[PDB]
Amino acid sequence: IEADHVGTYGISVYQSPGDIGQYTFEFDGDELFYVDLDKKETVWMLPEFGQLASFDPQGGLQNIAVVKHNLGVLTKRSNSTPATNEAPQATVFPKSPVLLGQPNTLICFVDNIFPPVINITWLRNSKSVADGVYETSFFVNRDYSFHKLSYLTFIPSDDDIYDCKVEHWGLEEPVLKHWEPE
Amino acid sequence: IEADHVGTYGISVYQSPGDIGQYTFEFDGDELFYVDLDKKETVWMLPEFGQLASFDPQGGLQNIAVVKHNLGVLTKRSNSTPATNEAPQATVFPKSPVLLGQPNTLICFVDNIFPPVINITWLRNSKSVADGVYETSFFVNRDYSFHKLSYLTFIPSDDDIYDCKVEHWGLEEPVLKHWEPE
Amino acid sequence: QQVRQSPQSLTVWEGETAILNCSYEDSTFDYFPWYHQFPGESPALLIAIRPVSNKKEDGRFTIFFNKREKKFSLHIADSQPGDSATYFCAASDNRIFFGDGTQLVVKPNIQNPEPAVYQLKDPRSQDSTLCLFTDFDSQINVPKTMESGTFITDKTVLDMKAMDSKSNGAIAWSNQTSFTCQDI
Amino acid sequence: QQVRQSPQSLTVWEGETAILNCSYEDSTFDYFPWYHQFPGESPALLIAIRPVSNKKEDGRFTIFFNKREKKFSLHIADSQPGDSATYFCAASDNRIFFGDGTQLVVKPNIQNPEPAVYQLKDPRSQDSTLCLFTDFDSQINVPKTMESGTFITDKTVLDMKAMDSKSNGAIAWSNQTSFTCQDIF
Amino acid sequence: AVTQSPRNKVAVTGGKVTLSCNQTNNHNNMYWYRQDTGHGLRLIHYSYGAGSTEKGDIPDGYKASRPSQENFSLILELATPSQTSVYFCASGDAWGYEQYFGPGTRLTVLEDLRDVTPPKVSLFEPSKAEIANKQKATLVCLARGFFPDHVELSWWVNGKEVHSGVSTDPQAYKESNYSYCLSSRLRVSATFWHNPRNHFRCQVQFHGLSEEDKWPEGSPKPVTQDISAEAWGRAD
Amino acid sequence: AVTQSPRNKVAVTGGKVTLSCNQTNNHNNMYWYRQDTGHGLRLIHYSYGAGSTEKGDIPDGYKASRPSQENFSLILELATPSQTSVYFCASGDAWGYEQYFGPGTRLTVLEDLRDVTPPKVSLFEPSKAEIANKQKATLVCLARGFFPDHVELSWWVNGKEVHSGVSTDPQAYKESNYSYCLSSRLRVSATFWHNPRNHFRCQVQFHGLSEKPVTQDISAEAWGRAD
Amino acid sequence: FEAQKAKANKAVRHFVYQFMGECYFTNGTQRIRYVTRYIYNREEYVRYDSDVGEHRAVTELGRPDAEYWNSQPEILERTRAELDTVCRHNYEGPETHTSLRRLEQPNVVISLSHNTLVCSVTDFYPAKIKVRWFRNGQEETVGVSSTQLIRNGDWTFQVLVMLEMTPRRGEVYTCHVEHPSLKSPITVEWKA
Amino acid sequence: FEAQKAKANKAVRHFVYQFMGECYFTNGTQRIRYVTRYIYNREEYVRYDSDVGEHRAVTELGRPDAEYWNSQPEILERTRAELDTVCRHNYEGPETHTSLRRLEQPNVVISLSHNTLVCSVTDFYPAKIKVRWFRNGQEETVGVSSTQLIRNGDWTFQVLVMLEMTPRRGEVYTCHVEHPSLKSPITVEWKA
Ligand SMILES: [Ca+2]
Ligand SMILES: [Ca+2]
Ligand SMILES: [Ca+2]
Repeated sequence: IEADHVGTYGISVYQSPGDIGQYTFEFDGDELFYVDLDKKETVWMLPEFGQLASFDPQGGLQNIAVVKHNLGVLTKRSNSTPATNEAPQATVFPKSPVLLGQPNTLICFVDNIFPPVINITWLRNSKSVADGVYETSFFVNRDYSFHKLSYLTFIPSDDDIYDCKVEHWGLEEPVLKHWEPE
Repeated sequence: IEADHVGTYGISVYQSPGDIGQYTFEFDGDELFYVDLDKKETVWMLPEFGQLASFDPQGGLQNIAVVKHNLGVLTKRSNSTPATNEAPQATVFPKSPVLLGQPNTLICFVDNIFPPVINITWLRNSKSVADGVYETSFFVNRDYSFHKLSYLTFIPSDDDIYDCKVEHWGLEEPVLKHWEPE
Repeated sequence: QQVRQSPQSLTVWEGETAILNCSYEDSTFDYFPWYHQFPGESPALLIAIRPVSNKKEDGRFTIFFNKREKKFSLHIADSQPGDSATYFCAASDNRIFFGDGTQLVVKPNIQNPEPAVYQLKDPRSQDSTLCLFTDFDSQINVPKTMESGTFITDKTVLDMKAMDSKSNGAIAWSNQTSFTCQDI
Repeated sequence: QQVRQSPQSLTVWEGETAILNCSYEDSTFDYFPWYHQFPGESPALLIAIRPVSNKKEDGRFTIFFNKREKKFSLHIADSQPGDSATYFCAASDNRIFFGDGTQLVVKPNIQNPEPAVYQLKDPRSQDSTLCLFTDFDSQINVPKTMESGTFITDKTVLDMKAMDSKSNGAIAWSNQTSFTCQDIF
Repeated sequence: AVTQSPRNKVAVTGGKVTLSCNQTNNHNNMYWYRQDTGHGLRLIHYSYGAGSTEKGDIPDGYKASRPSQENFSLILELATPSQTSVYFCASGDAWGYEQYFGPGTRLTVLEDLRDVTPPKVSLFEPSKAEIANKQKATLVCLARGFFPDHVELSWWVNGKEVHSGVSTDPQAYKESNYSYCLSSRLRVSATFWHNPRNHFRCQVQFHGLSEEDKWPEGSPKPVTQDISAEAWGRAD
Repeated sequence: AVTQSPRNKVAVTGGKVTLSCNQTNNHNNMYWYRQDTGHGLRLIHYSYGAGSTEKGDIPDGYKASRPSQENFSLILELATPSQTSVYFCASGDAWGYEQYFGPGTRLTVLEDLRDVTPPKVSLFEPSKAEIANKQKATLVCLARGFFPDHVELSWWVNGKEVHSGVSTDPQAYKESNYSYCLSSRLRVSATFWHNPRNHFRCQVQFHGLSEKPVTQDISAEAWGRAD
Repeated sequence: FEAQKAKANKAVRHFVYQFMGECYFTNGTQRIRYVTRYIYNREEYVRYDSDVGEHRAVTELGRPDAEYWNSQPEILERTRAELDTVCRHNYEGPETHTSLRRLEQPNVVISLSHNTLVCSVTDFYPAKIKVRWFRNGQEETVGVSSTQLIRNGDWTFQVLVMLEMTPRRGEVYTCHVEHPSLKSPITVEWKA
Repeated sequence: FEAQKAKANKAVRHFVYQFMGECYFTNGTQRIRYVTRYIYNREEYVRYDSDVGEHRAVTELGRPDAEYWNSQPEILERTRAELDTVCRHNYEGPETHTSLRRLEQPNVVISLSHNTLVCSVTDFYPAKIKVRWFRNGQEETVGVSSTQLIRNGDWTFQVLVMLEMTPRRGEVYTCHVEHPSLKSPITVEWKA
């Protein structure tokens, strides 16, 4: 029965310049769901969880609103000071062994993201792919930075190469991570 | 219950060009003892092991004499043919974490050796040391190659670098391995 | 996701204890306040409570919260006539929800009754009429004649500056011929 | 690290069963053979055994091995007179170890006794003497004179080519004066 | 504190009504309620901050705005009779603590326009019998003939509004389908009534039509006015 | 098979004796044993292969050699009286299977070199009573006057050696201290003895010194005196 | 089952503000611990601990907010109770009926990579799990390394369990996996 | 206790010959398995197996040796017996009194090497061992890595169990170790 679980119930992040917000829930490091600030609805990572539990979206919007307020207050008390950018780090790998021809998913791990503003896109040989590409919200790291995961379902082959492009402020030029079926 | 031990009882080796032989006994990959073909006595890796069990050394010399014979026959039956030399692989490390001042042992691993003829020595800074230098008999690898371990006890420091030079026919030039507490 | 206030309207004599019950369903409400609105203007907060039964505030009011049953009520000990006001119970989490409201009316016993039906004259309009059934006990209820051209108001307590007085009142008037009163 | 053969010397009548016992101490011996050496020349292997009691070979011999007791013995059923030979039990691992040896002697069944003490004369020397006590049975024993000028040999069996013959013998000779052999029961 | 703009307003079905609400606190949250009999307080809209705005219970028909963080305005596009009631504007902090309400606003919607008529107040003089028995005079103020119950009567004694000794009917009374009534009663010590120097006047503030009032033909235009009745002390 | 060289040898304490042992098998192992009465077979040396050689039970006093894989030689530096006995040379495979022994070798060591003397055989003729009774004749050979019991007497009938009808004492039978004795006996059918044509000889093989009692063979015949 | 949330408190060139309430369960609903962090920019400044019973400013850039949030009983008492209305609440409710009781079969596949037997286990939602390497029936346990569970992100894990052993035709190695979903130890063989 | 050996059978520019008898125990003494190998150069040409019954040439270069040794009873019968005279003997003999019963205490120490908590466990003689990382009383199990038991060579082991968790002053990580010597789970802690 000893030592287990750690839930985070109230992750609300907010950026001043662009007026960007993000409210989410996490259980044992996995995202339970994220309230969509615009569509005013609650999205659950695992669809089935929705059918079993719920959450008042408005509950997010408030914290995003108590957060947006504080942001400002703390901006005038520290007499307005910068936040040094940080170069992110990518890490590609498949979700399951590379069985030639068998439908798999490819995951791209980007860590140490700060601020939470990033453009992550995939590349097959060279072209940009759009379908099969999902992306999660921003997960919190204890060093108060964030990490994002981006998936890309594929079909394995000998005659192809996949890349994970990552654009951030911390980089004067994108750095795409390479990955081949080896 | 299930799954347990393995014991090689009777490792007999022998090289013809040099008339070199080796007799050993290993249990679970560890060397129980080895017989000394010159002094005609049994030698235990772990001394507190002889005080409990024993071995008729003569039972060793016999298998050396039987393998010597077979070496001879098997050389005639293949029409006399060489065996390609291999490139040994050193890897130095400590027996215990390095805690400045506190005596420690330093292990120079040397996998893939073949034939079983190699010179392993140590070097402190640059000078060759002789005290506290121990060495084991050849242990066997499932690919019929050999690996030997050479030890060296030392006193961890900030101002010194150790090295393990490995001499072998499969190397036109010795390749000492480098190790510093760093 | 909505609260339930049962006692639509309530009436009790002075000094007595009034009980207004409420029941909700959602389980995120961590704040149950009560608002009182006097018949004159805007509503205001009276007493609230958070998870863990019982409330003292303004020793006269007490809130009984029952999480296990998701039921809570407001008790008013020694109910004065002035504490007559519409009562709204509420439940809050992200925002507030109110209930039907309870229109409380505490009847101030008239120690010295004197049922009278005075007739009021006016140098204004014509038919003075307008009988003023007053001082009568709060026990007696003011009837309502089904006659079309005849109106009768409800019992409204009047409080003066005298040592101790709180009489009732009941206006009645008509618009045609033989106006009499006398036995209303 | 050494084997023990007990019966220093043994003697039994024909058809009887001879038992020769051995016992060792070391525990690496995985081969226990038996060697018989005839009084004429070199020793040879007879029957051996490996861990797991009982042995048939040459149905007449049987080896009883008792690992739990570290004891083993050799049994000879219907012991003929010809199977008289020194018996060595051995134990082997890296090499062989033998035992004291057992000198077996199976006394023949003198069928029809006929004790006789003839005297042989020699066209060689002078004093004919030389008595040949013979044909007597294995039961009676051949005495030994305490006389310094008289030698007596031990009982020695003779085997002939005749239908059924196997008489004993005992030679006795002197080197001085009145020599007169003549005693028989 | 908060303050609602049109504290009283009359409109025809189809009009564009707009309510304002100036707040004067460091509250970020602002809600616009709507009270009725049998239903009570119900939320229509609210905003967590300027530019923000969330629907509430019955947001249908409405559409509010939050231009500043100190002003939340409710807005009725196409008024309907089903929107007649009292609207309250509250201010408050997040996570619910205490919402501070506004004075109130009465809004009434009707198809035709004519029917709104000022009231016919008239003050009634006590009986000489009351003053002879218990020694107290009780005046009675009646008003009738008015439609939008936006009336607010008050007693004035010797040039001063008084509350100590007055009792009035909270709600305007019924009258078939058209026009409402209202009553009130002021009581005082005997001596004080038959005192010719004491002035008694019954006021009846009436909030009615203004400017945009294309009301031609006969009959006066019922504009917001304040009708009253008065009487002096007595002798007997 | 194996074959020991000096099958018989006499030496004085202090001499350099050398025994050889030619093997003729594909056996790698060769052992040199030493038999005595009361002790039996005891290992002195053995070799797993040419150039190899291990000590055994009582290796003291000896020092063997293994020049080829078909020849193992035992060597006595300083002979001593305590080395007198019979030496056997065996050949065999590893892990113990069956060791194949040699014919044997008798070695004797003494301080005094002379006491050694060839035997004085003397064949004794049957008893007429013997033939007259059971109908059997029994000649009786006898030898005495020799120190090294290295004798091997055998009967001979009509030029051939015989064994069917012979009974010789296993061990040479003493005499105070000096010299040994040995008595044999041959038995034949009456009708066969008293036949003037049959010849009966008693041979006594003797192995003595070399480079005066020396390897010879005393004999004492006699014909079938038909009487 | 409705899950509550931590309710942030009001304060007294890119900028990032981050607020969060953390519930630490141990031994289940044995020992509950609630914490909230108001982090301005990238430096945590005010904080609340279930063990301190009050808001403490972890940096001097947050004294005002600390003192003020603890000067009001209404705000203080409310935060305090959050360990119940939130932590414990969600635990017995949403979680005990969603995340807690969700299992996932692990997909075990052996392969090689002069080589090292890699046994990759994938797609399972339980915390622990045990992977043992067996040779020809004998539990091998020396050259066995591990690569660290990797959180895939879509509620499943991935870990690699390697082994030295240079294979030799005839031997049958076997990867052994434990209860990441069931009580019938999954086994993957590999002879040849 | 005397240990007995395997016995190499006779056969009918550097060269290296090799012979070795192997005793594969499982469950202790439950199931035994004996094997020998005759290796010339680096090519094992002749072999025996405790489960086949007799010698079998693994390569054509050893057909002779294989046939002959299976013709002669003395050879074939002898070798088939070593299972008891070598394996079982030694096991119950010397081993069960020396290798087997020898325990060694582990020397657990935590340390660091943008960081990873390492928990070096050293000098123990039991193959098996369980090393578990714990946080503030909670059992972490995600960023946990391992480095393959390294055989030191003097009958002692050494292994390393990593952890990602970037440590934040205030927490207490603790390294947990299981019976590689005793029955009182050793526990190294690290505060700060
Ligand atoms: Ca709710
Ligand atoms: Ca009546
Ligand atoms: Ca032994």
